[PDB]
Amino acid sequence: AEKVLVTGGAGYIGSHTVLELLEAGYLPVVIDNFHNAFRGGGSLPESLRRVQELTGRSVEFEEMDILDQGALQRLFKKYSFMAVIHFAGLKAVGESVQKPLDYYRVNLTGTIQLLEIMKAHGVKNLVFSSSATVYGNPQYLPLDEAHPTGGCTNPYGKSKFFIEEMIRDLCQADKTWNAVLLRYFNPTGAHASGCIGEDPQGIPNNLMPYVSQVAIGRREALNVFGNDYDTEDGTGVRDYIHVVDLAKGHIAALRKLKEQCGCRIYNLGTGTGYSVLQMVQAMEKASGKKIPYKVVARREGDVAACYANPSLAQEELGWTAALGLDRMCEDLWRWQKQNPSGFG
Amino acid sequence: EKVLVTGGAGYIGSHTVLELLEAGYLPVVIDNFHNAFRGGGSLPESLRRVQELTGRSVEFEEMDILDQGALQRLFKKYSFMAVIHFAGLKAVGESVQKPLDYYRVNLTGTIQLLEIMKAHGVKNLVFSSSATVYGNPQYLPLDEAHPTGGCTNPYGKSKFFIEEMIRDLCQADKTWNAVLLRYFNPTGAHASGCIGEDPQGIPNNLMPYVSQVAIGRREALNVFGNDYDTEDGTGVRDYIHVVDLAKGHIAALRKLKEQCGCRIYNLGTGTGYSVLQMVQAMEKASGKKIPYKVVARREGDVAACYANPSLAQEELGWTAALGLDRMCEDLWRWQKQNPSGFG
Ligand SMILES: NC(=O)c1ccc[n+]([C@@H]2O[C@H](COP(=O)([O-])OP(=O)(O)OC[C@H]3O[C@@H](n4cnc5c(N)ncnc54)[C@H](O)[C@@H]3O)[C@@H](O)[C@H]2O)c1
Ligand SMILES: NC(=O)c1ccc[n+]([C@@H]2O[C@H](COP(=O)([O-])OP(=O)(O)OC[C@H]3O[C@@H](n4cnc5c(N)ncnc54)[C@H](O)[C@@H]3O)[C@@H](O)[C@H]2O)c1
Ligand SMILES: O=C(CCNC(=O)Nc1cc(C2CCC2)on1)Nc1ccncc1
Ligand SMILES: O=C(CCNC(=O)Nc1cc(C2CCC2)on1)Nc1ccncc1
Repeated sequence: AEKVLVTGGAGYIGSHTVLELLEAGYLPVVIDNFHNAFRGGGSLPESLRRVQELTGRSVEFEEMDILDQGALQRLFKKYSFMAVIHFAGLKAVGESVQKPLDYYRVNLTGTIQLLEIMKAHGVKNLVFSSSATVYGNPQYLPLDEAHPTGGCTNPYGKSKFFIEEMIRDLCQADKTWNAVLLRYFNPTGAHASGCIGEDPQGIPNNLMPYVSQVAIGRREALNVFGNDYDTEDGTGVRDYIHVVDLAKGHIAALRKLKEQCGCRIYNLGTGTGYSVLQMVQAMEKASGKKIPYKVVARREGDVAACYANPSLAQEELGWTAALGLDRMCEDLWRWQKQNPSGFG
Repeated sequence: EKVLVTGGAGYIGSHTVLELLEAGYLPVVIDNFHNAFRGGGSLPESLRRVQELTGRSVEFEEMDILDQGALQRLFKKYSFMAVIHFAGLKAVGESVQKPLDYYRVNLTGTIQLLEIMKAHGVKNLVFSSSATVYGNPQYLPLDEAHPTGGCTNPYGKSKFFIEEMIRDLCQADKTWNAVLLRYFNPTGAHASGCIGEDPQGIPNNLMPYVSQVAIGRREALNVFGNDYDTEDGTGVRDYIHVVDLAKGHIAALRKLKEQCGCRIYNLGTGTGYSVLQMVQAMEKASGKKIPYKVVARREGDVAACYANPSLAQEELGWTAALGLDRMCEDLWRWQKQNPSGFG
């Protein structure tokens, strides 16, 4: 066994991770159902067509849904996987509140079925792409891996917590499993080529893609949800990690599995949070554009500040984020300007 | 319209099917026989006997809640008003050994049920939960304000995760009505003696193990600890007569018609019983001596855990009538009439 399955590998973090896997000398097999990825003019998703050009290496790809048991069984019989990196899922928080059953079905049932097939095929090596929203509202900052988990405020976050708990119980029951749960906040930026990046369908949910679309002329003005928080400038402080650093952390996790590590949990991040206005300022600097905004009411449930402590990963995974705020913004801008409408 | 009872061939479900018929509802049961006994015809033996006890028909389909196609066809074939959901895996000790089976049956089965309910406009649910979702007690008796989610095994986690999914569904869609019923250990049996709990592989409470004793199929009960902070030093736990429990599921079903949204109620007698109290009550009911041996505690067991059922009295109009002596008398009658259960 010598392939790495990457579920959801056509998406934002997955496509960057497939690139890093290829550059690191692994042999990926990617599956995706195109729920949130654009089709290319050939078989590959456009993101992965471009990854093949960027790396000079071929991407093995199957269009399939991880909810389809028969397809998943056939996949694991056809390929000999040594590990799985699991990105396939739904991840829009506001959508999760409106459509909880879809989130529980894709995220929970999808992951359970993946685990069941992995077990059946003796593939017991997993990197799970988790979320630091599993810590709930912060009780101390920065959040480290000892901080309590649970008490999530939306179905997305609850789904990620529930999956973590299931994996932890699986590993307790069977000490031959190795699983690395990676917790992080907001992936930002893009591969330095500007050829791939986050390609939101419709009006972006999140700050940075919205700000980039204001800068390019695609959107009127940003809404800033509250400026009366207990933060330096009154706007909320959040944690942003360059997607390339994040992708490299998934490769470091894959290496940790080879140590027969059992169940391990690591935060990934830079260790420093930024306010909404700090991100807007840095995007004006990178883009050379004004980014108008208006301050509106706080959203119910939003906390003043949340950011992660990446010290454990810096020791045990050998991983450090190299790319700071200006690089995140410069790389997002380059993707945006080179691809004003995204992939399509 | 009919009432679907998932897992209705099993212990609590069969008693609830009987109470549905006694209350004037039309039951349809699904079960995969994972943990129930087949009759000599098309019905589970439990349900064949329920038909005799009531004089009424039970409709039954053998199927797995994990089979989406079977569930879709079920909801097209019958017109349901509501669902009472018992189908699941429930042995706490088994869940530690085989967690993925518990998550798959309990989580994926429930999610698929909720999605098919939604797809057919059936938005009224009674979920049979577990008071283990409270975790180790921080105060007693446990009421519905007590913290939840501190669960100590995969079974309890799965029940808590289901509750959270249902709460989020009800938040997203105010037209859903769902009653989540939390309780501890069902015991006893229908007073006919004709139905009860079949022999279990991995019991959650001491009363059958005990019932295997008084009849002579075990030597002595092991008592796990006699040094707890309890009246008599043995652990105090919460036991509800299965007939009272079943009737609480009917009260929950009626509450849905009030367009109650999401509601959560504990069911129980309101008083816990120690191990020695259970042994003494069983000796009284059976007329047999029940030897025991005190052994070390099991790691992680707490001194006492029992629920406050006051809110159910106020909002469901429900109380448990049957105390410990009646639980033991009714268990003993089932055991005497059916020493190996339905088999
Ligand atoms: N983006 C974030 O802010 C963030 C933060 C923390 C964790 N995560 C996690 O990262 C993962 C990837 O996030 P992303 O930002 O790249 O999102 P994304 O939507 O770009 O990528 C997810 C990919 O999964 C695919 N997919 C969805 N459902 C699938 C299914 N049933 N079968 C097969 N493929 C399916 C999508 O088509 C998409 O290409 C998810 O697990 C998410 O929870 C993301
Ligand atoms: N017995 C307890 O200690 C206890 C305590 C609290 C809550 N509960 C809950 O009560 C319910 C019923 O408990 P019970 O004591 O009557 O147990 P039981 O095992 O007698 O009944 C459950 C029934 O579900 C069926 N079933 C299991 N998996 C199924 C599947 N995939 N598809 C269809 N049917 C399936 C079984 O065959 C069985 O007849 C469960 O939801 C459980 O979590 C039980
Ligand atoms: O602007 C938007 C979406 C992007 N806006 C965003 O993420 N802002 C934020 C984020 C936060 C965090 C909570 C405290 C810190 O605080 N402010 N959408 C929109 C704009 C204009 N018209 C309609 C829709
Ligand atoms: O007796 C048995 C099993 C039944 N015994 C039981 O549940 N007792 C208990 C339960 C509790 C609770 C924890 C504190 C309250 O406290 N004691 N098993 C056995 C006997 C002999 N040989 C092998 C196995």
